[PDB]
Amino acid sequence: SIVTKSIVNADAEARYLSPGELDRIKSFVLSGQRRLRIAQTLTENRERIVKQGGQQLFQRRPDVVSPGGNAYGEEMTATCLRDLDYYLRLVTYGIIAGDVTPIEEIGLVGVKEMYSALGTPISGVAEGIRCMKDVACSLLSGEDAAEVGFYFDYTLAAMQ
Amino acid sequence: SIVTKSIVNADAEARYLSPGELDRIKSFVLSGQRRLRIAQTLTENRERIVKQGGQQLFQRRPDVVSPGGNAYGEEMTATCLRDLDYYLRLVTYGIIAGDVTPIEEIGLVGVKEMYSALGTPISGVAEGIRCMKDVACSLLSGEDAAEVGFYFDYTLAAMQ
Amino acid sequence: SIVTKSIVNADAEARYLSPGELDRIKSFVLSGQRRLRIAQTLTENRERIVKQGGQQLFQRRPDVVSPGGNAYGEEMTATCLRDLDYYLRLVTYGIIAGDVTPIEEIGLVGVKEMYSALGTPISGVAEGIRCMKDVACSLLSGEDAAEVGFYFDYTLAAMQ
Amino acid sequence: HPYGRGNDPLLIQFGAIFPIGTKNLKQNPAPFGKDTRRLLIRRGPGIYN
Amino acid sequence: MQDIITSVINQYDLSGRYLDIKGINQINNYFDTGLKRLMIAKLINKEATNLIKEASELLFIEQPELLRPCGNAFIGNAYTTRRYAACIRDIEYYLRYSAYSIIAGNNSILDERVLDGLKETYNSLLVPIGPTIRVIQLLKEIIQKKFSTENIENAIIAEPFDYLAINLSDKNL
Amino acid sequence: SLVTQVILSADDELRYPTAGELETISSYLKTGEYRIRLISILQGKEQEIIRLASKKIFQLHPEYIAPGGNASGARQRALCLRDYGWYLRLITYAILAGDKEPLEKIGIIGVREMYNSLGVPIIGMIDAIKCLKEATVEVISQEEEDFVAPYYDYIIQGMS
Amino acid sequence: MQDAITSVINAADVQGKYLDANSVEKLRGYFQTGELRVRAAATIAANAATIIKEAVAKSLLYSDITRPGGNMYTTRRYAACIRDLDYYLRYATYGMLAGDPSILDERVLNGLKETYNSLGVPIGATIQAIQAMKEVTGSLVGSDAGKEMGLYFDYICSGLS
Amino acid sequence: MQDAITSVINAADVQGKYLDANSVEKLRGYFQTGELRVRAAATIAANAATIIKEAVAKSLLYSDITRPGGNMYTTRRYAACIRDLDYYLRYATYGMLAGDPSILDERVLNGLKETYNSLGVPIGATIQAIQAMKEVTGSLVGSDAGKEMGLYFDYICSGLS
Amino acid sequence: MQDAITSVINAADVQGKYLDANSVEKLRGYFQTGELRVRAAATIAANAATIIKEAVAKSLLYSDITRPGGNMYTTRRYAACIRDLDYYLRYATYGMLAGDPSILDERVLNGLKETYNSLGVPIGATIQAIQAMKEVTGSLVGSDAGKEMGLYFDYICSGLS
Amino acid sequence: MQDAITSVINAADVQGKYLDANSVEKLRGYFQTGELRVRAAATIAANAATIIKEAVAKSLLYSDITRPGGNMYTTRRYAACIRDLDYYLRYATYGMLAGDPSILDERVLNGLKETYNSLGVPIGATIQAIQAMKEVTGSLVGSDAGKEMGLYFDYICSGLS
Amino acid sequence: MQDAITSVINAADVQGKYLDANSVEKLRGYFQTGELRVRAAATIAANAATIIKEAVAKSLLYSDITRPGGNMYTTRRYAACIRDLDYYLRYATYGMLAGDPSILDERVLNGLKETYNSLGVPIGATIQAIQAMKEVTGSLVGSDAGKEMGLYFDYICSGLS
Ligand SMILES: CCC1=C(C)/C(=C/C2=NC(=C\c3[nH]c(/C=C4\NC(=O)[C@H](C)[C@H]4CC)c(C)c3CCC(=O)O)/C(CCC(=O)O)=C2C)NC1=O
Ligand SMILES: CCC1=C(C)/C(=C/C2=NC(=C\c3[nH]c(/C=C4\NC(=O)[C@H](C)[C@H]4CC)c(C)c3CCC(=O)O)/C(CCC(=O)O)=C2C)NC1=O
Ligand SMILES: CCC1=C(C)/C(=C/C2=NC(=C\c3[nH]c(/C=C4\NC(=O)[C@H](C)[C@H]4CC)c(C)c3CCC(=O)O)/C(CCC(=O)O)=C2C)NC1=O
Ligand SMILES: CCC1=C(C)/C(=C/C2=NC(=C\c3[nH]c(/C=C4\NC(=O)[C@H](C)[C@H]4CC)c(C)c3CCC(=O)O)/C(CCC(=O)O)=C2C)NC1=O
Ligand SMILES: CCC1=C(C)/C(=C/C2=NC(=C\c3[nH]c(/C=C4\NC(=O)[C@H](C)[C@H]4CC)c(C)c3CCC(=O)O)/C(CCC(=O)O)=C2C)NC1=O
Ligand SMILES: CCC1=C(C)/C(=C/C2=NC(=C\c3[nH]c(/C=C4\NC(=O)[C@H](C)[C@H]4CC)c(C)c3CCC(=O)O)/C(CCC(=O)O)=C2C)NC1=O
Ligand SMILES: CCC1=C(C)/C(=C/C2=NC(=C\c3[nH]c(/C=C4\NC(=O)[C@H](C)[C@H]4CC)c(C)c3CCC(=O)O)/C(CCC(=O)O)=C2C)NC1=O
Ligand SMILES: CCC1=C(C)/C(=C/C2=NC(=C\c3[nH]c(/C=C4\NC(=O)[C@H](C)[C@H]4CC)c(C)c3CCC(=O)O)/C(CCC(=O)O)=C2C)NC1=O
Repeated sequence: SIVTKSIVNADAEARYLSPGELDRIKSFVLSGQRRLRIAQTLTENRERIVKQGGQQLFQRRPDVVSPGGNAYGEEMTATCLRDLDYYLRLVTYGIIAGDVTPIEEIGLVGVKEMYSALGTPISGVAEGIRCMKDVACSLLSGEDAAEVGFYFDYTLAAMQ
Repeated sequence: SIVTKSIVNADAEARYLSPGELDRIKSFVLSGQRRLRIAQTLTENRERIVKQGGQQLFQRRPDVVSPGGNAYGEEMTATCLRDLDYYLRLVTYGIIAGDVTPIEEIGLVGVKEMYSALGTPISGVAEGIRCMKDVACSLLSGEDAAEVGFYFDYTLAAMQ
Repeated sequence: SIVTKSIVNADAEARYLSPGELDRIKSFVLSGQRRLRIAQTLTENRERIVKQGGQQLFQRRPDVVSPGGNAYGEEMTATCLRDLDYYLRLVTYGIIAGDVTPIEEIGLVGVKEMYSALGTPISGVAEGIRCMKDVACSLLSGEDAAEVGFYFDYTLAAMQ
Repeated sequence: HPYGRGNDPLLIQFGAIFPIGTKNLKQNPAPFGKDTRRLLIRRGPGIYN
Repeated sequence: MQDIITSVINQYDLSGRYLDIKGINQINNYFDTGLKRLMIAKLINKEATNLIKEASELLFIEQPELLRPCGNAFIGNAYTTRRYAACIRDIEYYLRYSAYSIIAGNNSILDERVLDGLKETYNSLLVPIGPTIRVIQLLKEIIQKKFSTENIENAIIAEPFDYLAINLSDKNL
Repeated sequence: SLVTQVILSADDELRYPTAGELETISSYLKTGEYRIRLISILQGKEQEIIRLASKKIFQLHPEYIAPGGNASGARQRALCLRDYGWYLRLITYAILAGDKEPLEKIGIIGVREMYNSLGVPIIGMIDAIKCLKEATVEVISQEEEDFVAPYYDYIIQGMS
Repeated sequence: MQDAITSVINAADVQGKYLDANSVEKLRGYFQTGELRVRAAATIAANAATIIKEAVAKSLLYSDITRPGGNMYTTRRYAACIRDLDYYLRYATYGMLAGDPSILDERVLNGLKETYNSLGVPIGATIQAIQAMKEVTGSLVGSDAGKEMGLYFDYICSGLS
Repeated sequence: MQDAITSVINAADVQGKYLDANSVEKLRGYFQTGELRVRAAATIAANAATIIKEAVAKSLLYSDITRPGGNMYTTRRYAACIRDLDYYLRYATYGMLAGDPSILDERVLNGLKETYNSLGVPIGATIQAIQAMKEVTGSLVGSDAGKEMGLYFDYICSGLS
Repeated sequence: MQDAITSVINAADVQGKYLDANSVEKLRGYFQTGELRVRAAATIAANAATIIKEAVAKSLLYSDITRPGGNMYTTRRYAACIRDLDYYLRYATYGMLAGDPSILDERVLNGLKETYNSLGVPIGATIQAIQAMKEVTGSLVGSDAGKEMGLYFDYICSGLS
Repeated sequence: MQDAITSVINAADVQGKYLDANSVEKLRGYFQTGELRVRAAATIAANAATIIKEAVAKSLLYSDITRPGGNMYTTRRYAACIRDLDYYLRYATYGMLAGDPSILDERVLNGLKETYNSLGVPIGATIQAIQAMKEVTGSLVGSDAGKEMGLYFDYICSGLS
Repeated sequence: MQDAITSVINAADVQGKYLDANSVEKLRGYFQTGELRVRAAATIAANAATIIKEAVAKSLLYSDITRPGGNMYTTRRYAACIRDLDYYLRYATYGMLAGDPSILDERVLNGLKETYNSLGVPIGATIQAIQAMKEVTGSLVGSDAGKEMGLYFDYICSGLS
């Protein structure tokens, strides 16, 4: 979160928190009412955000679901959508934490080692998160879509 | 306290707490208002309860303060009253804990090894606590003096 | 030695050493001058005490050296005398330690398992030590022969 | 152990084998309260624990 | 470390579930007192160099032994000014990490950066643990002197200082 | 400034700024002019404020003004107001770039050795800044002085 | 093994000072909830077998740990579970009365995750059983009492993780 | 567990040789001090409680380990000390008689510093108690006997460090 | 390493001035574009790998530096390029946020053209790789944001020349 | 760190004797299998990623250590596994060439089981991963070569237990 | 502690299926060798002391572990060997009857190599004693029975290594 790494920043520097750090912990907690509303929208829209998320993913990447693709059959396609439910969950954590620190140490650190070791095309799962982003930002206003989309594209950046 | 050993009793027996155990935790916490009043009386009467406590102790045991006694001189007599301030403090803990469990593992377990190893007559320090008991119960009503005196005589019993 | 097991005796009993134990550690160390003289006699008489030791052993037990005996030939007879040099050495340790504690945990504990597992007649090696005893006590006065012989017959007792 | 790790012997048929010592260099002191219960395992079934 | 929020999110990740409303009610309790947690922190920065000074005199006024020779026990109290200089320095830390930990709303920063090895370090230098904990709560009463007319700031200020007290104790009971 | 701290702090990890940091730049730039409007308020009150600072730094500390003190004499006191002018000028920089670096890269880093080589008592300069913050409250309303309050006491924390 | 009163007395004693206003302030807060904890521990004692039967049927009853090969297959292994889940629901009751989770790590948590790894017991299914057991416990004792009893369940789940 | 005679016999036995002039030369040196060690162990047995009472009052009696919060506060904890100091004065007496410190690390030193770190016992105050206990022991047994008994005290203090 | 709002705290300050109307006039001009720069730096962070893949395929593959003998032949040498082009697209993002190209010559430009001459890296193809990378960056962030991000690309190309 | 030749030379040197018929008899036995070990280490180097992908999918891919709460949940934790399994398949390749498992306990086994207990890594699932990894390794290198490579896998599993 | 029948029943039970043709196929293979194992265990019981006397005299009787300083010098230490070798020849007899080496690591192998390192027992000489003991055991029970009894000796030697 912004609270924990604004601390560990000033922790390492042998000092307390500046006004630049304490006027933002202050600014973040007054932002906390609006963050829970945004995460509350994505919380009980996972049925559509995931299922329509895998909608565009297969239309854009039919190789991964075709015979020979990693997510082929009734089995892998279920797990094919399971990971999108994971990453959609971590974005709800990042929105409430005000940072990608929850998304950092979960689903991002060493993610290329996992998916390379699973045989999954890491570029394909990046395409899946982008398809979820258009569904997510279509569910919110412009002021919110600059945030909810904002955490997806960070996940897109670290996932390639 | 009564709460912690009524738990560890039922803890060892692989069971929860009976009505006999839970109607007494209930009965003890409603007793908690009256316990703090009793301990509040002994808290800021330690000046008289200790100093008059060592009053009767020297009149009844002049050997311990006479030349050759363990508490002889300006030095040991100060520590001679220091221990009474300790044991008067533990009785305030036992009254609020509703048990001699605080007095048990502090000032009672292995007390004979300490005082035998210090050269102090353990019977003499038992006489000191009895003198404090008459001063303490003289400061409270009959309903309270059956408690505040009740914890002293347990300390008298374990101290011999 | 007498010093180490008089300690471990009083060690187990949670106590110090009595006068019965400390007037014998005292009595043993004043005996130490006479012990080194006795062990000094057996130290550079091993050439005769061993070679004459195996002298009477073969005259009394020709089976062990005859063809079929365990110590048959140039080879085994050399090792046949090697063990006597061992046990003659341990008796020099027991004389200086004032006890068979050195002889106990060396050459006595589990000795029947070794010699039974080597095919050696354990009674035969007991006969060898007795032959060494008559040679050893013939090298010392009566006051000493009651000691040097005294440790051999303990080895005779434990070796059967 | 409630004292350090070099205190529990090897559970062999017949022992007095404490591996942690001055020769092994594998020690680990941990703070244990005055009361605490180690989690032993029943050599046998599970409900007789 | 982990604030009240990240500690809450790890609570729901271990179970692998989304944030329910009981989870969000815990977050909202931080966001309500979050604005109040700052001027507590902002008061400490304005009162920092003072609040250590009142803590020291209130400490040594009851523990005059700490300013005296140690006895033959080579013990580290505030005997010499070299000892006194470093010994005031520890009160810096207890006020500091208990100032961040007021803002995080959780004692995660306390134990991993203050408590871990604290009894280790003081047992090496033979440092007082008794007086060391008492100065921690002399600060607590001193800080609570400012916010006293109401009583919902008091529980906030007490939580970091109370956590160091219970944890630095050799457990008598 | 604050963006410089984000570019630097993101540059030692070899990554673009994350989701939380871009908030910290975006929220800082949206509060832009209010720092700009505020510094023009303070620049019009620099002759306002330093006259009030010399009120109480010297009635509190007549040691420095008296004959023998460092500030004794006209030209010593002449720069005395100049140091207030530079500090107040520095705080207008810090109020604008919303952090402590202009108060830290200048003024704070190594200030004690500067004064100690000058003879100015370093404790007196702490009260001088505390005096300066006491003087800024009068010519400033309650809305914006707690905006500028955390920039002052950082200087006091830096000087100890 | 300290309750809320023992922990308050320890911290106030470890500095050698008396029980000031802050120490008694928390003690008064514990005595206020003393009535709630007993009734919470009352109903949990009554429905001990019913709560554990509800948790296992709601979390891990039909999963393939229950089937052959799963970690809970044989009847000795199944019977060890409800024996094992009984301690979590029991020791959590003790923490709810004592108001301090010191008894859990003293008598449950230490050597626990190190023991399940030895046996090969799945820590993932264990926590979800306790989470489901926490969910039914909030049914009986109510909301705030469930908040109290639930506060020690996840303490077990956190340390056992 | 070897005395001076056991250690001399072991080294002379471990090479398979007899007790030559050098091995008996040290043994004669041990028998010469045999009279001194018993009288040293005699008076130490008599004044065991008096020596420990003198050491604690001279080293750590009034320090703040003795006060609340210190490592020696409660009566169980204080009573453990004089029980604990009794072993150091007792086992050092055994080393003084056996003339070999093998019994100390066999029965005292091993797992000792690793145990005090577990309990949180201050090793610094422990050694100064033994140093003060070594100082009073030189009072009773004399100078050279104190040199002998003192030679095993710092052996405990060295390894316990 | 100065931003816009930190280059005006050098000029209004290295001579010892205050922040008059002209100094704040530029600062207000920087705060107006503060919203544009973050969104520009937002999309560039997302499409970092895509932008570099577009630039190299549009400009320097196509010309026998990619073939054997060319300056980019071996896989270590090819991999150094996209590593190398990542800094130009990254540090240009920093200049776009800070609004001042001081970070470029501080951390990129100094010793850069003197380094490529040592390795023998073709400065001509490098500038084309950045010009094409500037062309795709104007695609994503828009026209004026591309004008801002593009203003630091040619600053690199100018000094690197 | 000794191979079969180093271990043979050490034992023949430690007695100060030359390489007699028995020492060279084992050395000839090692040179006979020298051709088998290189081809075994050849294919294992080629199919390193494929073998580890086969083992985890066959042993612990879908178990609840893989799910939330299990010991392998987060991507950092999953990525540590295949990093961790790579050493077992790699160091076992070294033991297969050197013909002596001294390198394993020198560089893998010591402080390993003591480290997994610290992290809380399940030793039970670890050995079954290595057992499954041993099963696929016998597929590639053949029967007898699998017997050789398999002889060092269970050496890791034995000591790691 | 499982025999061949116990291991067959466990694997067939652990999947919850009946004893199919493959499970009974191995069981019939075990019953065919049931006559061979008893006669193998018959003669080994008769010549237990003779086999151990033959192994030590053939492997480590005259080596310098037998001489002073070697690991087997004193009579207590020598007597511990034949006591120790008796377990290897005895437990190997149990594995030969049960047809499964589970009893060895259950009751012999675990904590064994970790124990010899504590005592300082040479693992190298230990395995050669068991190898020589395996060589004489093939003399008595014959070729194939020696192949069976020999199959558990090197199992001890492998894990003890
Ligand atoms: C919270 C962060 C996080 C992630 C992301 C995660 C992923 C993860 N993905 C898995 C499998 C899988 N993942 C896929 C995924 C895909 N197939 C496709 O074609 C697509 C490109 C893609 C999905 C959009 C497939 C097919 C499997 C099964 C592979 C197999 O069975 O071999 C597995 C192994 C089975 C399991 O335990 O679920 C894990 C652990 N774990 C985590 O903790
Ligand atoms: C909380 C439980 C508790 C107790 C009771 C306690 C006792 C205690 N009593 C002591 C001394 C002492 N105590 C006495 C006591 C007495 N002399 C008499 O004649 C009377 C019979 C008696 C008192 C009524 C004297 C004379 C000394 C000093 C002895 C000396 O200097 O050798 C000391 C050593 C000095 C010190 O550190 O204070 C301790 C630790 N500590 C504890 O933690
Ligand atoms: C210090 C205590 C101690 C003893 C006693 C000891 C004995 C010992 N006697 C041995 C052999 C032997 N010992 C004998 C002994 C005898 N043959 C006879 O006829 C006689 C009855 C008897 C001697 C008086 C023979 C013949 C061998 C060789 C056996 C063989 O080669 O199979 C061996 C094996 C070879 C060697 O390493 O020397 C040992 C270890 N070791 C010890 O550490
Ligand atoms: C009071 C604190 C405390 C706890 C918690 C404890 C646990 C404990 N759980 C055990 C076994 C077990 N525990 C389980 C549990 C489970 N299987 C699953 O699939 C589930 C995830 C889980 C039920 C929630 C099973 C199946 C065994 C038997 C393992 C075996 O036979 O190998 C054993 C082995 C001995 C025995 O049960 O008799 C102990 C000691 N001991 C303690 O002192
Ligand atoms: C962030 C948490 C944290 C703490 C608290 C900490 C403490 C700490 N206190 C120290 C020393 C010390 N601390 C004291 C303190 C005291 N003396 C008394 O008598 C009083 C009881 C007490 C003051 C309250 C003294 C005297 C020393 C020096 C000991 C000596 O050299 O004699 C030292 C060794 C010097 C150094 O700092 O390198 C450390 C590391 N380190 C940390 O990382
Ligand atoms: C931008 C940060 C900055 C500062 C602050 C600074 C200070 C500074 N103060 C100085 C002197 C001085 N400063 C003082 C100051 C004071 N007397 C008092 O009573 C007061 C509390 C205090 C002023 C408010 C005096 C008396 C001297 C003259 C000492 C001497 O030369 O005898 C000098 C020597 C030359 C000069 O006066 O310019 C410097 C450089 N330089 C810097 O770059
Ligand atoms: C060369 C000899 C050698 C080994 C073997 C070794 C292991 C080792 N494994 C580690 C972690 C780990 N190891 C695992 C492994 C597993 N999780 C499971 O469920 C499986 C059973 C298992 C895979 C087979 C995991 C998940 C971690 C991360 C633990 C954490 O983040 O807390 C770590 C911590 C640091 C790091 O990974 O960077 C070390 C040092 N180090 C060595 O030097
Ligand atoms: C049933 C499984 C099992 C085994 C195997 C076992 C071994 C074991 N071997 C021991 C000692 C010993 N083992 C030996 C063995 C040898 N010296 C050599 O040179 C040879 C290489 C080797 C004979 C083959 C010796 C000499 C000792 C005594 C060590 C000593 O006194 O320090 C001891 C110490 C206690 C005692 O013997 O009473 C144990 C516990 N325990 C078990 O429960």
